[PDB]
Amino acid sequence: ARTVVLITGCSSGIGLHLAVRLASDPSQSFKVYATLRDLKTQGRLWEAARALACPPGSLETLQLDVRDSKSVAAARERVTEGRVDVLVCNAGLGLLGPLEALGEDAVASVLDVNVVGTVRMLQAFLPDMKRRGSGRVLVTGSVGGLMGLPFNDVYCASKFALEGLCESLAVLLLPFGVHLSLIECGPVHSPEEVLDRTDIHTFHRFYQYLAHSKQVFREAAQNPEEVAEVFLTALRAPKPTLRYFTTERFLPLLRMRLDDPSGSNYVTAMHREVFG
Amino acid sequence: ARTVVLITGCSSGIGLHLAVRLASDPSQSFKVYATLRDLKTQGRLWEAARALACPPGSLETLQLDVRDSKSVAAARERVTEGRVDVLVCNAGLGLLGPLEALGEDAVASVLDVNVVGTVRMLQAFLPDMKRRGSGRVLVTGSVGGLMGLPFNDVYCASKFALEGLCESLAVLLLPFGVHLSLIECGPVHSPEEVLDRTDIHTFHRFYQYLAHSKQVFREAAQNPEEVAEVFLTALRAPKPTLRYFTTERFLPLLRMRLDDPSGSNYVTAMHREVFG
Ligand SMILES: C[C@]12CC[C@H]3[C@@H](CC=C4C[C@@H](O)CC[C@@]43C)[C@@H]1CC[C@@H]2O
Ligand SMILES: C[C@]12CC[C@H]3[C@@H](CC=C4C[C@@H](O)CC[C@@]43C)[C@@H]1CC[C@@H]2O
Repeated sequence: ARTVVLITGCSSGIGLHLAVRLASDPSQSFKVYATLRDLKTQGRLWEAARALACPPGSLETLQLDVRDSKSVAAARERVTEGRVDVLVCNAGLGLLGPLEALGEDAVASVLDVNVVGTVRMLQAFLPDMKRRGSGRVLVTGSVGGLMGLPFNDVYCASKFALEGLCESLAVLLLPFGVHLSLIECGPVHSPEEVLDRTDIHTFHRFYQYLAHSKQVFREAAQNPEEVAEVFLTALRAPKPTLRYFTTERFLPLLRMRLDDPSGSNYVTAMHREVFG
Repeated sequence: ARTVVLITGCSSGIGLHLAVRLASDPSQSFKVYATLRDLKTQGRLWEAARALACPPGSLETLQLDVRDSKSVAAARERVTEGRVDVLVCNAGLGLLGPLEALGEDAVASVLDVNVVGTVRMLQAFLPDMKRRGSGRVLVTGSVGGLMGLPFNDVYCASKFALEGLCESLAVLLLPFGVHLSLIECGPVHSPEEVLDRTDIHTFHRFYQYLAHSKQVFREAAQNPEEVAEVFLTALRAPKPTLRYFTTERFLPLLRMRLDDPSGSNYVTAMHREVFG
């Protein structure tokens, strides 16, 4: 009767703010399964549920570790209503660093959670929406998935993954009535050891990089309430595009990339942009 | 004295054709470590070495499984010359199929080999080139890494990975004197069970898809000798761009993607292109 939305990565951030945005929706039109990797981190989801008075039962938490498709099954399974109208693949790890300084493990995890996690979700939830010929899938994307960001190699590698993965799928899903969208956000409100794992020139660059992106964060970070609302623009659109941008800020920079397919104007721009 | 080139995925295909292209180079200017996942599949590399008369010692095979960074170390280690001038990350798995029909394992492997493999390589080989301020890294890319291809979701997911990964890196490597390039190729010279793992409409689409791409392959596949030669255009360029295209064929289609950042013109085009 109500629209059933299942969302991953709800402990904090986009997923949190979105989950309680949907649950407290005044029309009371949404049933929200907020998922989290561990139930113990559900403190902020509930505090924030209370504060926006979500009615009882507009909001349920499940454990869902996307690294593990037996968790994925056990949570599809807890879906009382036996369907999911709206699936929001939000779970995401970042990773910041000189590439030599990253552990092989962390690199593996970021791709497992971000890319393979999302693959597991879809495999679990797609087939049901496909039969039924209705379903909305929304995927938190990033500007890092649209253009390469120094020191965010693997992060970007995993964000691009999702562009390609979603692009491919969408060309197949066109006339199924099943709708997929990426929601592209820009930013959103120990040194010694990195020094161990690399040279001094890189490290100095890393420092330069962080001081730069401190600035952009302060001057350009959005409210997740502003971000969150872009997913309901998408989930209510009668004919949704494959892609939504939370901001136009990075559109001039993306275009430069898009008009120089050799990649190297964009390489120049982004270099001066971050190392002055 | 000679230029030392190390190349992964040499059993067949691009890596093979390239390895013996470099080794038989008439000027005799290259020393080629051809790597393969298993030494037992080295038959075609050698047959083809003989046929292009590579001199003795212009060509050496090592075992290099990129899923495993102890193999990676043990093969850096077999580099007699103690340096690598030119590193070519060529290893690649494809995966074709309805996404529900792929095993979670295969999905994991494709990303491990294609994306994480390449991450391992760089971590092993980058730092040395960075100190030295010289080094050429070349990465076999694909058109699947530039635009989403139905039924190649994970393939694409892994090819986009590499765009982002290489893009990020290149913005950092600009003034190190270390050069990274992607080499973008287009194509290059059991039903029952897929039917088990999915619906009938998808399967019919898969059939439509394969019949289409049969055609494009026949009408558009390049010689790997034509492809192979594009890597030496890159490895000899005094100032290399981040990206080389083996063909212009798919450039009109990429532009449409690039001028419609909502993704959805491209979604329309590629749909009519493959399902008529
Ligand atoms: C790289 C920049 C700083 C870091 C920024 C980036 C824009 C987008 C993101 C993604 C977000 O996850 C955190 C900030 C981060 C990583 C910026 C674009 C221009 C600026 O130089
Ligand atoms: C999707 C298409 C058929 C399959 C083609 C693709 C172009 C590039 C590739 C990558 C290559 O690995 C195999 C063929 C494959 C996968 C084509 C672009 C137009 C055509 O419809």
